[PDB]
Amino acid sequence: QAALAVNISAARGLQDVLRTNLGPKGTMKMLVSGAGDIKLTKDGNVLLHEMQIQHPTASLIAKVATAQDDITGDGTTSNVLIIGELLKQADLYISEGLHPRIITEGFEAAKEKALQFLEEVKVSREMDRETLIDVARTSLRTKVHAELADVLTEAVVDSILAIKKQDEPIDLFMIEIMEMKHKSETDTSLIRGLVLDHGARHPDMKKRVEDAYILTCNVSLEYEKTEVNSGFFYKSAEEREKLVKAERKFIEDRVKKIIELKRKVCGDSDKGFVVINQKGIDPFSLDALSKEGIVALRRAKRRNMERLTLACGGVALNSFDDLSPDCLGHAGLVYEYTLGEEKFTFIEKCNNPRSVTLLIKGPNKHTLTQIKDAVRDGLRAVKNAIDDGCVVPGAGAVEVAMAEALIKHKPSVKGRAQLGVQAFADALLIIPKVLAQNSGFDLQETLVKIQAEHSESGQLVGVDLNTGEPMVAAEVGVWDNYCVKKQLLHSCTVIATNILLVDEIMRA
Amino acid sequence: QAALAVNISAARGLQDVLRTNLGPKGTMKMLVSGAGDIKLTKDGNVLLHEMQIQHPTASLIAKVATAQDDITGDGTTSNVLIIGELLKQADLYISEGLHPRIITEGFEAAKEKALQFLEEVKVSREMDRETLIDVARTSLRTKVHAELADVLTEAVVDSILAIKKQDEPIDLFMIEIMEMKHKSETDTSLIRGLVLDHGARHPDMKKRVEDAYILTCNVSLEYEKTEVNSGFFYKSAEEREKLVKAERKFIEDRVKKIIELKRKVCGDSDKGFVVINQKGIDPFSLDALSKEGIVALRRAKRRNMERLTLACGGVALNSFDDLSPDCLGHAGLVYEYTLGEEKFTFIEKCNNPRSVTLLIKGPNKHTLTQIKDAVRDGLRAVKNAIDDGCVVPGAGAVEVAMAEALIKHKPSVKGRAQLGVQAFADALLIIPKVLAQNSGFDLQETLVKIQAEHSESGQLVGVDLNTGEPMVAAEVGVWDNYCVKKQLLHSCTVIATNILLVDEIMRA
Amino acid sequence: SGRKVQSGNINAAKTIADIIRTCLGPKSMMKMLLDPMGGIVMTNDGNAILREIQVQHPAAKSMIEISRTQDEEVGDGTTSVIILAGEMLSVAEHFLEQQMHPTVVISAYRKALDDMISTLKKISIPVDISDSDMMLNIINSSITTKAISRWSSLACNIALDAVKMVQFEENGRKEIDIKKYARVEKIPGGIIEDSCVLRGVMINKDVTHPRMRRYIKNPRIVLLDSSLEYKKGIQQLCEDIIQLKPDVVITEKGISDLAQHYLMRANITAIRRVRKTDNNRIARACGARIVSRPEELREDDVGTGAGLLEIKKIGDEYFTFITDCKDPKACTILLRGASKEILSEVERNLQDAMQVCRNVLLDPQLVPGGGASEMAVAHALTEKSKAMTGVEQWPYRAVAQALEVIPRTLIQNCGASTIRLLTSLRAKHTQENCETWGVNGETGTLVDMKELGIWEPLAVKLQTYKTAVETAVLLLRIDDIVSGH
Ligand SMILES: Nc1ncnc2c1ncn2[C@@H]1O[C@H](COP(=O)(O)OP(=O)(O)O)[C@@H](O)[C@H]1O
Ligand SMILES: Nc1ncnc2c1ncn2[C@@H]1O[C@H](COP(=O)(O)OP(=O)(O)O)[C@@H](O)[C@H]1O
Ligand SMILES: Nc1ncnc2c1ncn2[C@@H]1O[C@H](COP(=O)(O)OP(=O)(O)O)[C@@H](O)[C@H]1O
Repeated sequence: QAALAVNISAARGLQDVLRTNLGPKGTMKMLVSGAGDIKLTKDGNVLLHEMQIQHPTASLIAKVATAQDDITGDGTTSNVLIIGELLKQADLYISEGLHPRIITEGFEAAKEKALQFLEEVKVSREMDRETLIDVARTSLRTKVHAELADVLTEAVVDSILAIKKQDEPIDLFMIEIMEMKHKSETDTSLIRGLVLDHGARHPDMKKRVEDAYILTCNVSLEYEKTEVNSGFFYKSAEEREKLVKAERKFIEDRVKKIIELKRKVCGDSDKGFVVINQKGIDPFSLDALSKEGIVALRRAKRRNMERLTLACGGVALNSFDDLSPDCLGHAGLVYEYTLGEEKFTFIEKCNNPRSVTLLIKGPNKHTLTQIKDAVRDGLRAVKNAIDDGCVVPGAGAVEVAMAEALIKHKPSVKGRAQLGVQAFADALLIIPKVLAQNSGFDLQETLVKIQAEHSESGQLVGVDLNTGEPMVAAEVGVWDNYCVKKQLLHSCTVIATNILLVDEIMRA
Repeated sequence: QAALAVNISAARGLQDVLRTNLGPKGTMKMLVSGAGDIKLTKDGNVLLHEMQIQHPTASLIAKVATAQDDITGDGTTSNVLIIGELLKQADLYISEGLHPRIITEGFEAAKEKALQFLEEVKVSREMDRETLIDVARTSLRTKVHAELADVLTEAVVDSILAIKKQDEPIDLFMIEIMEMKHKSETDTSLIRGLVLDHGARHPDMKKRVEDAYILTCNVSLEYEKTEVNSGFFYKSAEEREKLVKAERKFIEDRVKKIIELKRKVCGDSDKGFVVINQKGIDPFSLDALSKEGIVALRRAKRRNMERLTLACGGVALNSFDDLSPDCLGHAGLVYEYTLGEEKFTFIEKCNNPRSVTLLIKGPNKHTLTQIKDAVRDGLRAVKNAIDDGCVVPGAGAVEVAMAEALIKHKPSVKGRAQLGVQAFADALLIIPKVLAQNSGFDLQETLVKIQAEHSESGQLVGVDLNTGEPMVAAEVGVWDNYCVKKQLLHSCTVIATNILLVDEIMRA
Repeated sequence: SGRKVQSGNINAAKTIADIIRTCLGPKSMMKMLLDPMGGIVMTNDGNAILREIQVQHPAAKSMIEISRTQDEEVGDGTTSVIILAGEMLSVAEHFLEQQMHPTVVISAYRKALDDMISTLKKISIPVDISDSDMMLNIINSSITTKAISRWSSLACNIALDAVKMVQFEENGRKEIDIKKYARVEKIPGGIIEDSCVLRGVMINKDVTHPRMRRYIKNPRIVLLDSSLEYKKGIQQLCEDIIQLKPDVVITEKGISDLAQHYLMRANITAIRRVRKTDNNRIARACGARIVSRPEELREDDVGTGAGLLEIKKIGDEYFTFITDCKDPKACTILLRGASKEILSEVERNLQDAMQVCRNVLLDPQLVPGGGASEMAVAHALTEKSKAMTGVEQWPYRAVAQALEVIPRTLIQNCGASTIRLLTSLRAKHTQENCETWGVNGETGTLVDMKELGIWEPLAVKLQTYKTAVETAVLLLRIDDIVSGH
């Protein structure tokens, strides 16, 4: 009747696996696929998809943890560690009978006390560039190489500052990252306005164009007066010559419209009307548009036109027959960058001072994958910081204070829920201990020093991962997200209670 | 590394074996000999002495525990339980580093604090009958049936109160326990004086001797003849058959010397001449001296003779003469008792009333032995209580108060010794838990109730081992010995430290 | 074998009862489902536990089936039924090993069941009908401890209005109630407050082109299973329909625009792609008739139904409103929200309260929950068995001593000791005559249930006890399983 032992053992095993990953000094994990592809990562959000999990309840914990941390994206490893420690602390008392339901009551009471205590240790300030820089640094050093994260911090914080319209949170589309394969990492710069993935490699593309416009093109050289794109009807003689003429006049009858529009907007494309096409265009049409300053481009992506529609103004719809000059998409400046082999289009000064993009760049996928998910985590963390007005100290400083508050609140609760809150407060201390252990310092000595410092002085002191000393965690600038901590408590308590409440595992 | 784990497991196993004996409600254990003899008992000393322990280090723990318990009164099972819980608590932290020296320093600091606290907790209540009744009840209900213990309390307390008149610590020699197998066990009381093991084959010498004089001197009515000549009745048979004679003349000379002593110091045929011999005496001279009023007896061990010397007086030697009456002693009543087939010599109302024996009439051998050991333990407990003149509350009480003192004293100490202090406190928690468990109640529920009641009361509170609710031991009447607690703390700390300090097991 | 098969049947019963014995009460423990792929399921409901698990013994299958049939008939209490049946079949082990026949055990069980029915009907507290006060009290008692605590303010009045929409007055006073005829309208979107009630059938299907006289001030519905074609060269059926002159004729086939004009020539409105679960409730609420045989065609082919028809396209979708129906026995209830994950549960608990209400119309009685009723009837039986003699007195007493499993498990899955609490509960339940106390499910402490405020419908308790006793007697009546393996 004791399947709780099996569940606890599997949870502890998962804790052991996901340990040694916290802080900037965490050890990376080595994800190898079955085919032979390799992957290096440290964050639990992607690590809890590590091909094989073996134990089924460990898979359950992974599934629920991922599904619930998809809303904050920073408490995964901490969630797993605190779950494992809660289960172990509960087991020390379940071993001597003590039905787990009252343990669950104690856990819930301790959670309420901890949530109450969190509301007064959070510091709310008119956060500025330096504070977001510190937040991004804390969120980045813990997911990528220490030195490398320093350059990405600036490109993240300035991008978020530009994107921040008002109290409304940011949007996922409103910041986009780009992939490219330069030999050297060459930092990562911030580009105002949308960046196009691909372009045509005609020699006469206009580089410096100001106050340009744009329209999307779907099908222009396949079928005459028909939007369908498919195989050619060679058998039908009337259709065969119609599609041959579709090569020339099907594009000319609207290139004339494009050139007359660009002329009546600015003499002989004085402002340089630009065009974009879903696919390739006629080589003669390409030459004509290059000579007319129209810059024909191909290989348009499905995520480009809808992003630039509200960014470049008008509506750059795929279909032809522009007709009314309202759908044309204004572009203050457009550039063509062809670093190494691939060429890129930089759409700047569009009808939006927002919707910027990043420029992550480096060696083959084994590194740029880390770059991209690390910068994504940094962006999400700084987005949480921009959403709330309060931030909390890190380095486990908040949790030592939480454990102290719960211990002092323990005699208030009657019954064995007293013992439950004792176990919860004891288990909350895992993060400082793991942080101290991962840096090579003594696990218990550092915790004892931190507890003594927080007892003698009310400052929320934390662990310093370069000397193993109690550090204030406020002046140093190691702040953590408030919402992340709240969701961490909410997730850990519910998962621990649910696992503690099971019995009689059955083979369905 | 692993020897420590082996020792932890063995100590935990021994604790689990001995767990269900602590407290008056504990369940007894049955010791069956290899021959087939059965012994049923619960006293910690005899269990550790007679158990067939398998684990070597468990045998070591038992040996040192009984060796140290031989000093003080008792408290062995509590000591073993505390050692086991100390080891488990220490291992709980040693599993995560914590070189055992740190735990040892914590243990010694906690021991110092606990000794101090016990100094401020002791009760210096004076001498009276009722408190010693309560002490005897406490020491006896933990060893034997409740009603039988209530019967024995009066006899034990009265015997010790009588011996107390010297105003010096005295016991053991001066109180003796006699063994006999009467069917009715209810007959149990004090016999002021001395009871001899057995008498002799004599037809109605005196019965009620009343006032008489004692000289002993191992009368030689069956004086050692010259039987030993050469091996056995060889061809020279006239030696061992005729030379064996001429010694009856020595017997008759001793008879006339006894006659001279009797009608020299007695002044008449009355005033019985009490003499005892270590070997047999012929019935002929026995009755010849009996007709003269001489109280002749034979076949007694040494211990009764040295007891008579310090109580009545008299030299002891098989071959003697008409010595001086200086060693002669007098007794008020030398009444001889007989029950069915065995005869008892009640040497009562003698000089030096310090010598007192106790009467027990158990039906079978094992009940007799159990009553004897329970009486011995009660006598030792009352002796200790009188000697120190201070008693402490039982039923836990002191354990939980020392735990609170240690816990509040934990931040005072520096370094990682706080871990050792906490382990020591949680180890001292074992006694009230074991009492509650053996009663039939819940461990943590009763412990929480006791601690909560102690929180705002301050006064010592213990477990009521019939309902489980907290009770103040002073009012109810449960008392412990201060010296027992001192020895308990010292021995448990010493043995736990010695077990913790080991690191390797090797054969020899 | 002989009694070996009886022992096997009741052993299967016991080993299937204790699987879900722990998952009742307000503090039910969770269960683990390990499918042979690796997946794992959190579960509190024992019904899903039994549904997902696979069994091989016919006795276990029969008991699972009876638990189901109780589930979709009366609603809740399946775990209690399984637990009680397992307990009685387990306590029958002692007597089946006394070499004493199952028939006398069966007779003792039947007598015990009759006495338990009597003592429940004696101990039940009355409740008022058509009064919102103790209706809301019952809502607090049973309709709570569900996912409705956040939406009880709407569930309560939805049910309280819904109580008077499915009545049949056949043989007595509103004692007949049918279950599926309530026009459920579950549609996500908008706020949950948009959920309301309407007296009439709500049909989600509509004519493709409603350019005709759809609504008439006295719908005389005629049902027909025939298919409407172009014309005779079938207008002949329409011509025969003209004979009785109706205004609405309901079919189950598509209608064309020219077919629409041919129908409105007769001024009759047809419908298409409708469901039988809609047609039956339409006929029930309208009292119409379906007939197409010319010989049987008489003046009875037209039955007047509603009195007002309306069509509203709320959110560009084709609704059809049929209000003021002749028979208010199939009427509209509306459901609104975002997701159907909870509104379905709230609905089902509301019709559970509906069944509560109809039984209150039959027996307006409530039994004290939290083990109060169980211990009360156990005391009634134990004091009753003193007077009665015979060899069957032992099973009669054992049934009583077995039915106290519900408070025992309520205490067990709360932390508190199940021995001391049960002894104390019995002590304050025998000599204390007029109390009928119970055990708190939350804190595991004895409390008078008149003060805590938990009660159960009489009918559900009666059905649970009767089904448990019948299951026990059925499993004791099976003397051979063998027809093969
Ligand atoms: N410079 C630093 N000093 C101290 N602690 C740090 C530092 N950087 C990160 N941390 C710690 O790392 C933890 C967050 O990392 P983690 O929770 O492992 O991210 P994820 O769960 O997304 O993998 C925080 O608790 C924070 O205290
Ligand atoms: N009446 C009582 N109620 C509660 N506890 C008691 C009672 N009598 C004795 N005890 C407890 O029993 C313990 C002694 O039991 P035990 O260890 O068997 O004696 P010893 O080992 O000294 O022979 C004491 O610590 C005392 O607190
Ligand atoms: N708050 C409560 N306190 C005590 N007992 C309760 C409480 N709520 C429900 N119960 C008990 O739960 C039992 C029914 O629950 P259960 O049968 O598990 O639900 P279902 O009938 O849906 O299976 C009843 O006997 C009732 O006494």
